Amino acid sequence: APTLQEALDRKCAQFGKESCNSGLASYCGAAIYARYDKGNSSQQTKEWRCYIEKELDFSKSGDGCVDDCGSMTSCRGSVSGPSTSHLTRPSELQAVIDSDKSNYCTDKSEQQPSQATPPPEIP
Repeated sequence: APTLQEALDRKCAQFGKESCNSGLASYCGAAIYARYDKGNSSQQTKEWRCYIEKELDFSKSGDGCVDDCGSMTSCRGSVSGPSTSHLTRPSELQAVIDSDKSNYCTDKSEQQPSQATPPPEIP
């Protein structure tokens, strides 16, 4: 993974497609992503879970990702309705965040790099 959030997607590939390996048709050949968002209806409140693209909504801005450092950054892909094809491993996602932060972490170059990078403060 090039960035910390993708190491999450990678963590996600290890749980998600693990379920796929167990027979879960959903993750089977699916694109699974790490999204700190809501799960199933009864499984609300955002926690790091593994959501296959099936379950995310890219019409939702994913203010539940993590940037290169473990801070929740904004990137399109978030649970619109109750997510079914998902794995709540918030301990494990935030773990590779914590861990792979050694593989990617900036001193907060302002999360969500949409180019330009204008200083959000006037001295």
